[PDB]
Amino acid sequence: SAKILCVLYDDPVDGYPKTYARDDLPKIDHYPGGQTLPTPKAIDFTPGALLGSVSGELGLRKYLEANGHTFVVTSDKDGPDSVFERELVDADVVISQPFWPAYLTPERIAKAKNLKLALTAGIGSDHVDLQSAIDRGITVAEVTYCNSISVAEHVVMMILGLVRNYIPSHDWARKGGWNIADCVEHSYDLEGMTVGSVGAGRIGLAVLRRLAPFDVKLHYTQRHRLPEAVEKELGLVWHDTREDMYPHCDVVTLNVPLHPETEHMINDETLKLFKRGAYIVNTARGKLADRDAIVRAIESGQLAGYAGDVWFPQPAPKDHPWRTMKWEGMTPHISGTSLSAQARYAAGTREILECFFEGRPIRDEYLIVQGGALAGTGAKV
Amino acid sequence: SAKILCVLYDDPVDGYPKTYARDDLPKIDHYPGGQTLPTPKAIDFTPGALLGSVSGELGLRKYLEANGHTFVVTSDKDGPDSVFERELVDADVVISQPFWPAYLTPERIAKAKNLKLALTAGIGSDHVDLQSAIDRGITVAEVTYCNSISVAEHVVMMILGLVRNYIPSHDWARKGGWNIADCVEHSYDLEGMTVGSVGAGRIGLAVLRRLAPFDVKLHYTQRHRLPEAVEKELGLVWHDTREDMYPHCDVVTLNVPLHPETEHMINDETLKLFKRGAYIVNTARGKLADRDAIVRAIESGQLAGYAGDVWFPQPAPKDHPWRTMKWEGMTPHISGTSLSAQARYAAGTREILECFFEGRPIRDEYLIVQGGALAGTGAKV
Ligand SMILES: NC(=O)c1ccc[n+]([C@@H]2O[C@H](COP(=O)([O-])OP(=O)(O)OC[C@H]3O[C@@H](n4cnc5c(N)ncnc54)[C@H](OP(=O)(O)O)[C@@H]3O)[C@@H](O)[C@H]2O)c1
Ligand SMILES: NC(=O)c1ccc[n+]([C@@H]2O[C@H](COP(=O)([O-])OP(=O)(O)OC[C@H]3O[C@@H](n4cnc5c(N)ncnc54)[C@H](OP(=O)(O)O)[C@@H]3O)[C@@H](O)[C@H]2O)c1
Repeated sequence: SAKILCVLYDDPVDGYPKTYARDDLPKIDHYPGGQTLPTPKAIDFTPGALLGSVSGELGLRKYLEANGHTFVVTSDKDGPDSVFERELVDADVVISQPFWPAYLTPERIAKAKNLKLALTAGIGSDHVDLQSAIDRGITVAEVTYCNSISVAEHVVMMILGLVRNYIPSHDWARKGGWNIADCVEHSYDLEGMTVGSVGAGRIGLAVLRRLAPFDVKLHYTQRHRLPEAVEKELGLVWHDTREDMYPHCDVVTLNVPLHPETEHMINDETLKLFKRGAYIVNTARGKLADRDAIVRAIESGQLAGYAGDVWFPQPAPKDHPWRTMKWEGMTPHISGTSLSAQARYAAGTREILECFFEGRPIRDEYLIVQGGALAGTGAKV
Repeated sequence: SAKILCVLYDDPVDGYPKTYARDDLPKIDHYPGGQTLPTPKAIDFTPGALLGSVSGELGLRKYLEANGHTFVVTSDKDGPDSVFERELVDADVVISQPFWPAYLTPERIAKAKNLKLALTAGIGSDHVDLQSAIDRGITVAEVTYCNSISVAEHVVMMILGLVRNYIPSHDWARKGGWNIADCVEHSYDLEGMTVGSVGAGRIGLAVLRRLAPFDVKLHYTQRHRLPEAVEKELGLVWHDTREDMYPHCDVVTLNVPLHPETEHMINDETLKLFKRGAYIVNTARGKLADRDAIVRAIESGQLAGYAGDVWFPQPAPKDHPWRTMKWEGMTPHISGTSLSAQARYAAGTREILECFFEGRPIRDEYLIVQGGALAGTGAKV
């Protein structure tokens, strides 16, 4: 009946794990600010398992097949001949994660005659073309706050890694060297620097709370300013615009969604506004930053470092210039798919599927598109 | 007259820097808790310069030769035929940095007929044999607090780096891969975990303040408990002994000096007390952890990661097992010699020399051994 097409990334090359490094995941009561953790009616997995790969199946097979649904799992997602595009024509639901995203391009949504729900197992639905989903009445949902703390932790890690020159230094240790001067001729403390966040949402504000005790000057921007109390707790400095903020910052971190208003906000023009030796960490989306502008700004010294886990095209080509540029601290798109995060957004995925199929309302936090218009968290993009 | 022997690390392999990545270091007013930054009569360098390598000379040659002292700088420090051992015979002062340490072994202190001051440009004087210094009336001093905050940043960066599996993931990025499942089959959030510090000194407490907003549970141990007032601010949980603390901790960080009571405090015996999949970050000294005990603990799964910048011997042999073990996030000893940190301990170095040669007292907080007994900070070992 209702076909669920599920696009997950490949198992590890040495095989799906028969052992994890630890015996249980920490208990998270609620998210900061009070949003409750996902509330499926049950879960068919043990928290800490690898839920996000083809063998993990997000703990959904037994649930869906119990309610008579077809459940198709694949990692083959790129191309017109891919298993995704072939099973897409009559799928009722599509689930994919931003880390290995099933791109729902305009022509693919055109092919998906039966599609009623496009479900982002994670946060951020920029791989689903909103224009078509709004036009065609498809519902688009995501698991709000599932990995925001995971990404916030990754962000602070990469800031410190860039300022202190971690990645090149570790190369010297693994390669048999010592080379103190080679490591530290590009190594600074973060202490006292000015850090600016584009976006003080769930990730952005979590980053700012975590940076406060490093004795840094915290600046931020977005469309709607935060309440003074919050600004004063952390000592935040507000800016109407991004461009007003960049010249102040030793470090800039990006923490906004990807839609047209924010695409290529970091480019050859805006990059001129940064101090010399500025650092950028982008854990939001790759297309927020003009790819080759970052490279050129690295090669010229405008930037002393770039780091992130987000790229475009998500499965970044082996030749992607960010992989080999100087002063890079990049990782694949992994921040939001830590084993701790997977436990939450796999339950959230199930909560949404239960709500969708039982005729119960999908959390307003979760909603991006519903009933042919933006809805819930999507209306606030 | 009066010879000052100074051991510094080599210049970068591609040459001493002419163009630095940034234009200026942030201005730090005082250290946390109120200790004033170093107070020399002048500095003959620009903060942000590379003062710790042989060409930097810690900004000391012009000062020293102005007052008639001989000034000898070398990086050749290990071996009986080394320039350091052949110049130590009649040196009145010896300066070396922990990151490239001139080991003042008992046999070398015996040959040092004119030695009166052993100045640690940094923190931790374990490269100088304490017993011989006490027996011989030599003064031993270090620039307390000069890079305690720098190390606190390195620790939190390496905790996150280990828990989240940063280094192996970056290898997947630089090598042309994607391999999400390979990265995250060993990646967790830090949120909610329990972190324990051995030592809540200048580094330890700075680490604990920085970990608070990560929503981790914070434990600590040392010989003397901290004021509950402070304990209640960070929500610290106190433990009488280390062995009492280890079973609770998902992460343990070592932040104590190297003495007999702390040497090899992590060994095949105590490691049995750790949770499976525990993380250790050691930015204190290499000999706090039995080298092969760590390796064995990694291979068995007792530890899910080991990271630090401190090893033994330093310089670490190319075959050091910590450089190639699984789940390692090592860097050479660089935390305390970031360009920001060098500016401070090069000034402190000059302050102490001025105090020493002018007959003015060295600050109590700088003193380790003086006049045949432990002194100042060294009295608190
Ligand atoms: N694993 C990963 O790498 C990963 C994981 C999760 C999310 N992400 C990315 O991070 C983004 C943010 O996540 P989050 O949980 O922090 O989201 P959120 O709670 O929706 O916060 C988004 C923030 O963007 C700000 N913003 C500033 N300019 C904006 C603009 N022009 N359009 C829209 N928003 C703008 C918003 O403030 P105002 O709109 O009020 O100005 C808001 O503070 C996601 O949408 C996704 O793209 C990445
Ligand atoms: N990697 C680097 O670049 C770098 C840089 C600076 C320092 N370090 C290392 O880090 C060490 C600590 O630095 P710091 O600035 O935090 O020093 P500190 O201010 O002297 O603090 C040392 C701490 O160790 C605690 N401690 C616990 N057990 C101890 C024992 N058995 N004996 C002595 N002290 C004990 C002390 O508290 P109690 O007295 O109550 O026990 C104290 O809080 C240095 O000595 C050095 O070895 C490394």
